[PDB]
Amino acid sequence: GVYATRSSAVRLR
Amino acid sequence: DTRPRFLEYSTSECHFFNGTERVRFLERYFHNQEENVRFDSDVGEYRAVTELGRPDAEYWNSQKDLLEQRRAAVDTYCRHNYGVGESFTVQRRVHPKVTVYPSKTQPLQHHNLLVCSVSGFYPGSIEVRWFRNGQEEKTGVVSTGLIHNGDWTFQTLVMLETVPRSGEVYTCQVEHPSVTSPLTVEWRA
Amino acid sequence: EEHVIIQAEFYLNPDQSGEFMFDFDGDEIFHVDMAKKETVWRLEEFGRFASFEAQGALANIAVDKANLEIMTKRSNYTPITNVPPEVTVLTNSPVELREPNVLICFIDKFTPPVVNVTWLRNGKPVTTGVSETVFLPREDHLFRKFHYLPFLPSTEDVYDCRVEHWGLDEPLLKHWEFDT
Ligand SMILES: *[C@@H]1O[C@H](CO)[C@@H](O[C@@H]2O[C@H](CO)[C@@H](O)[C@H](O)[C@H]2NC(C)=O)[C@H](O)[C@H]1NC(C)=O
Ligand SMILES: *[C@@H]1O[C@H](CO)[C@@H](O)[C@H](O)[C@H]1NC(C)=O
Repeated sequence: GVYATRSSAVRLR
Repeated sequence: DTRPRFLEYSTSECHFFNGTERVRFLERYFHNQEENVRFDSDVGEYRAVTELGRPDAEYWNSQKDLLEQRRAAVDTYCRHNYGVGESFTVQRRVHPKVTVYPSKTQPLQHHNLLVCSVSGFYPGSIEVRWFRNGQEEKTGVVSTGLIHNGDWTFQTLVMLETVPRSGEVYTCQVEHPSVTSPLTVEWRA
Repeated sequence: EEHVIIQAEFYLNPDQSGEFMFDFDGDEIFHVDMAKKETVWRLEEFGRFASFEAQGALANIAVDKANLEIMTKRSNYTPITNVPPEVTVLTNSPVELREPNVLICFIDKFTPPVVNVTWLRNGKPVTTGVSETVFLPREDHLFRKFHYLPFLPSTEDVYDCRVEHWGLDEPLLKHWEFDT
């Protein structure tokens, strides 16, 4: 199987 | 090098109870060791941990698509990854190796310390007990505590302070999830 | 809880160092080699049972880098406070003369995740067969790290793990020699 990444989000600029 | 350092750190935790029956997802954002915003699947929205994280909690909470990505994470991320690694993580079992050797609390005096070395085992949970002539000895026991070797194995030393008399048989007894009957090692004075 | 899986990632300035890793109950499953852009499994056999798209890690690191710039401005360029590590040297198993063993140097409870570690044999730097981990997460958001040195136990040889960290005034040496 393939590990899934939790995709981080960019903070407020 | 005395230049100031600046560290941005983020974790996402998947907590499993009773296999995958109950799962909690926790996303955390840190700056210089200070956690400033998090998403807790118990809540289902971002919450500022400190004032510095409030702009992002508000910003991310305004993005419904991002929120629903996170709300599904217990399924699409936690339960998924649990299944992926289950065979070599959750089901990983390595039997402990048990040996006993004598030592000293004081170099100039006689051997008065029996060391039960329990090593190379996985998972971490372990129970070690000392017996003298088939009777459990709870007094004078000291340990390293559980030592992680950083390589998917653990060890511990469990020591009994005692004055061995001739004919005495000491037993180290070890319980661990890899066995359904205790491992024992005897040491004779 | 029964188990915890943690994905942990960071980006650090001005070093421009980044790391992405997965943790299972305190052990590393894998990390991503940023240079080679490849998944590095903690135990070789893991790679036969599972896989990972390293590009997802690289993407997260770029986000971490962007978030760092944003946070550094917001905090008015407040620098991280150095927390010096605790260091422990131990062996993989009880020591027997002329029986192959492994020295373990456990570096714990520190930040930032930057350290210089040297194994010393009789005061001399040794690199033969040494290995190490990346920076591992803690529940208190400080870091852990392991270094390893295979060796043949003898009565003539003494060892030290020497650890340098910005939170330390001088290098920290932890000693090992044969217990008699
Ligand atoms: C680890 O060692 C390196 C190399 O000795 C240190 O980096 C050096 O820092 C000095 C200033 O103190 C610079 O003049 C050198 O150019 C650096 N070497 C490089 C960039 O290769 C580093 O500070 C040490 N790290 C820790 C945590 O002590
Ligand atoms: C940064 O400086 C501004 C300007 O004084 C101030 O309003 C703000 O509170 C500061 N932020 C922090 C985290 O100290």
